[PDB]
Amino acid sequence: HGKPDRLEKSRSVSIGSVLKETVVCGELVAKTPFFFGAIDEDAKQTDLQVLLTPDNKYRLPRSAVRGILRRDLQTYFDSPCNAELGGRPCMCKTCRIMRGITVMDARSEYNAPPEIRHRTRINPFTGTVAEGALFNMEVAPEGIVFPFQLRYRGSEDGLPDALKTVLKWWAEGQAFMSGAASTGKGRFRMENAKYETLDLSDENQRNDYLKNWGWRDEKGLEELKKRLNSGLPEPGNYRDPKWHEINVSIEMASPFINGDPIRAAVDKRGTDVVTFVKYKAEGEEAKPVCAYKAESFRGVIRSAVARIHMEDGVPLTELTHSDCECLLCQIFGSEYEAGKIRFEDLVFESDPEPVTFDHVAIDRFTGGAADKKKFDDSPLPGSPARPLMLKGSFWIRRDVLEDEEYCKALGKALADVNNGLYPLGGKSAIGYGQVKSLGIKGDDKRISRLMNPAFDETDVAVPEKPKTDAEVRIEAEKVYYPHYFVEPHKKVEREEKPCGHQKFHEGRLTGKIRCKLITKTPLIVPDTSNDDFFRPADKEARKEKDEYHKSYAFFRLHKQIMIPGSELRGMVSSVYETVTNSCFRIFDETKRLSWRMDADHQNVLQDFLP
Amino acid sequence: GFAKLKEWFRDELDFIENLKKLLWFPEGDQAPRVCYPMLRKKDDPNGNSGYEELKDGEFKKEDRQKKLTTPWTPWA
Amino acid sequence: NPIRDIQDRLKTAKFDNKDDMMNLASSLYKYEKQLMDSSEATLCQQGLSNRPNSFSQLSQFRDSDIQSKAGGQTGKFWQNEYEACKNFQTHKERRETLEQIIRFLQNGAEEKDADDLLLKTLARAYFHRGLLYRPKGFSVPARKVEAMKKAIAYCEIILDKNEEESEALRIWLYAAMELRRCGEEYPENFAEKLFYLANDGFISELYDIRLFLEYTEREEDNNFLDMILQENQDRERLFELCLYKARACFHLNQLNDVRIYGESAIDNAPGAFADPFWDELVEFIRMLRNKKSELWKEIAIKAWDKCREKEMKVGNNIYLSWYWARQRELYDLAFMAQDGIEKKTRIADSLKSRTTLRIQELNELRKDAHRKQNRRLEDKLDRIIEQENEARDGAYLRRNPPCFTGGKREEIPFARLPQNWIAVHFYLNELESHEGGKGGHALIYDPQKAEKDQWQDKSFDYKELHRKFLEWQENYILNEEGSADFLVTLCREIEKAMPFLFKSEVIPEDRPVLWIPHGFLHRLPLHAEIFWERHASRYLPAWHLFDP
RNA sequence: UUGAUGUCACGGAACAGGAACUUGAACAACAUCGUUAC
Repeated sequence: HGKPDRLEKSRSVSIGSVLKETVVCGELVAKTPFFFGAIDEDAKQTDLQVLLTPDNKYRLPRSAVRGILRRDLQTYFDSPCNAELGGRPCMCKTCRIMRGITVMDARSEYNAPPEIRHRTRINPFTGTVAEGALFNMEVAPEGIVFPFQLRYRGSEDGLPDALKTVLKWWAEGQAFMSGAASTGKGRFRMENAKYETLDLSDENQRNDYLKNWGWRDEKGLEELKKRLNSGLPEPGNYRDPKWHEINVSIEMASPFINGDPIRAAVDKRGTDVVTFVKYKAEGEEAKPVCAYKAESFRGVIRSAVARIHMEDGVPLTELTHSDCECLLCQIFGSEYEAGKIRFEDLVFESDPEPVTFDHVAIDRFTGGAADKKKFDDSPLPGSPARPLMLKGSFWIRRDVLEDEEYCKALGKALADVNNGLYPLGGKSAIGYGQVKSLGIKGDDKRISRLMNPAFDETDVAVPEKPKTDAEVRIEAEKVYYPHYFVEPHKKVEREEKPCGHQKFHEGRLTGKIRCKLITKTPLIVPDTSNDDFFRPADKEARKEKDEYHKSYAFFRLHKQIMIPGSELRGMVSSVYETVTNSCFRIFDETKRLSWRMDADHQNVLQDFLP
Repeated sequence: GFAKLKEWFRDELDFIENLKKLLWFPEGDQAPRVCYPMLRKKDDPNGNSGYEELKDGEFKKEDRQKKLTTPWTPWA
Repeated sequence: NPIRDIQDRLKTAKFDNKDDMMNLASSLYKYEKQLMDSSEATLCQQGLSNRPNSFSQLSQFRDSDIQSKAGGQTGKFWQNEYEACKNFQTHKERRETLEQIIRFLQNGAEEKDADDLLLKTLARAYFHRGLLYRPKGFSVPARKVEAMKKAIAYCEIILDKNEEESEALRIWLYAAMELRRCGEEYPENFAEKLFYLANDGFISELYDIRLFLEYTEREEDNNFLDMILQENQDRERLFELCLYKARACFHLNQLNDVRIYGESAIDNAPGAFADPFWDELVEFIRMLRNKKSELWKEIAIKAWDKCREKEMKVGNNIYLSWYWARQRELYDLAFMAQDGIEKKTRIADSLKSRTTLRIQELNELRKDAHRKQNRRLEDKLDRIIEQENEARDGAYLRRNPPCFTGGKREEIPFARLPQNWIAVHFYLNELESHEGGKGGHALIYDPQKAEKDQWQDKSFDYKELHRKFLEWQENYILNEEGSADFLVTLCREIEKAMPFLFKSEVIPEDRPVLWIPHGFLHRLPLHAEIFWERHASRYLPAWHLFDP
């Protein structure tokens, strides 16, 4: 808490007879969902709350603005203060400015409930989520305005140089106020600035200032807002900000999904898994937009870095990162030191509506459906004709770009993401986010000089196909059957420790194969979104429920003939697990059978006593 | 890859012969008529001894899991 | 590997003894704890062999336990976990294991069915975590204080039902004795619990000798004073035992036996200044001084003589230090007790310009040396870092001090000055200026006068000069025309506070004077009555920087 | 519910670390129901 000193000294300082009070008014708008920690008790469902007003209005506290001003002033001068909460006042350059600044609060009148996000933690050995590692966090929307007033009472001719430079940084759009800045929380922008310098050194202006208690109340502020001059003062010594912004663009060809189970449980559509949407405030009402989260992109890039670098034998994914100095623990921060890269959300450059895709699970024995289960999903549609762009930006700081090894690590990771590995999104086993083209601009070719494609040149044609030998004796006038089960062997070669996705191993292979399919008999792959495709015109549409004659069509994505990846995965999986003599990978182990009994058999009906 | 299949199963690759017999495609001038039987014999104009004349005959209850494992066996 | 053990314990489970059931519960807990974090043993994807028998046994174990939830399972498992955590290597793994224990068993201690073993081991985990907190602000961190307070709260939860425990009472007293030396106040019930412990006796450790000595000095009893004198030698920490024996033999008036134990205790002091031994040494000296004894002079001088050799040489001209926050006090106590003037100015020169740094800048320097691919700065800074961070658990479990010597800095002799120069050394005492003493001293050396009186010592007050200097400094950076007469009143204060500089027998009339200042006298506005027109004045920060 | 001759608390950013991920061909042939007669 405290400890004031009570045996210090007594002094007497004369501070001249000049006094000037400068007012800077305006507003500041949110460009990203912000966060202000107010984690209170008696509510343990969500473990990261936000600060709200007793009538549920988002407020921006005074202490946060004051702390951010102190941090930016200690950034301008390249010397941090070493005060220790006691004794006589500090006489350095930063506190001597902070001793004459007055700010106010804000309310924003929006009063809509905040939105809850979820975060997990992925096991880098099996690829799935870890055990019991799941936590939520409620965030505030985007586009919320706050009024802004700042008074400086000093002895100089207007504001100092440091305050003019810091206000220029805040007008550029680099006012990183609060929150979890590592995942791209509140980044505000100061708009409509106005400034006015009073003169308390004379006698008439001092009396006119004392006559109205300053201009602190609301009527005094509405009277003062008619004597303000537009535009901020120009600084004398513009130093520089220390956060660079570099833009990213990603797009190739495939559908996209980013899971959200609670929205799937509430949504009107009713599908099993849907994508992620976010709201933005339009003054009073909110509007939804589909996006790619910031936590997911941060995790993907962190995993692409952590799987390459050796760190004396044991790779960076097998460490614990608690109290260590690693390469991943320096760029991406730890729980002892803050990070250095701030990611952001990614929007889709259009209004792509989601489609619906159905799937079923085919039994191995008696190949039919599973226990009558159809499961569907609602991804965003992307095709080789409509590539579904993704535009975004992320921030790094100055001393990371000046180094040589950090840019090397980031270039290696982004070159591995650009080539096709590390697919973004959800169900990548059936081709979601399949390929990429990652373009990064705004760093003066410091990182994007390792993301150049290099390839070899063998010119060797794939070795021919062999001629078969298994032949059958087929005659005429003898009608056959279409089923013919295949009796398997009795020994299955199991193993309890599979490889693990922790790194790229030594004697293993990684890459991709390009194929070429050709049909020899008519092919049917249906498009089950609507049933009355071949229905004639000029009649009734359909009643609420009848049993008509269903009529499907062929599968199309953007008026373009395609075959999904699930079909090919299923057929190649069936042949592959028949060859190696594997288990019945999908089966219905329950559901006892039942048979009718015959009347001729009088030996079984001789002991069914009444 | 083939050598690995020689390490587990030594010389009992007799589920690969049937798999190669079931993926066979009619090369040419061969029209193997396949279809499913009818229920009775009085409801198909060909007279092919439907499902109720096979349960007491070739496809008996004891010889049924032998004529359903050989790859191309003639039903009728 | 952790799934075959469950089946090995499930094979011979007898469901009647309290050893096989405990082993089964331990195996289940270890498998679950292996799953909670993501280790390399998560790739094992097998199961149990005999399904129906194992299902019957596991359902009978989860069903024949709910009537016996007496806390016998989790308490013993976490007890053995902490017991394995105590005997570890370097502090990193000890810290991580302690925070994992604290995180896992903090929930099960908030109900009425709270075991004594569970609360005892939770309080011990809090107390042992409270010792491993690296400071970074020239002051003690608040998390250490609140770890001590939480340990006290849980040991009070236990001792509210019983009266004597002889295990939780010792944790309570350890936490109080740790709160005392962190600048805090004793808890309100210290005397009663100290009297409950003193009425049992039987010390068997090293902490309990300190608790008993505190009790006998609190109530003036001579019961345990002879029992703590027959302890065995050749233990793991000899110096602390010799210090305790000296403090004991002091209370029964055994002189010429306190000095020998003190001298044998000084010689084997640990190399780290964070060890909980130097603080007790300064407390012993402070207690010897204000009892109007005369024994404290020898101990203070010997402690300074063996404390100076703890520096670190990293190059050919510079040195490093440690900052243990009581060095000023020990140096002032060694200055107040030394009578020879040349020895007093040899004392005053060891407090001059040094490199007393803290942890964060040493970390910066280590990363700087690893930036320039150096190798003589990753084995000399490494010793400092991994030595002063390992001596935090010094009296709980610790072993011999793992360090080495510090070398010997060569001393420049006072006979290197020319015959015309006059040397002046300044020192600002703080211990005797906190009382009504006459502040600081000046030491004048004339190297061409008689040998029997070659040194003069003068004393003066320095509070009002400090106030005048502060007023001028505060008026200098907020004005430049209203800071004109503050300079002249500061110069008059200089001429008034130390009036012996304007004499004739000391500082003869026209000889060049060499000033060596200390403290806030380095920043005096002595630019141009004053001696900057008659005597040849020149500065020097310390006397070991005198080349010609 | 304060006490007077002495309050820099506008002297202090609730901040810092965690990929809603993994598994699934929109596919398909044999019956259903019980009693009659000596």
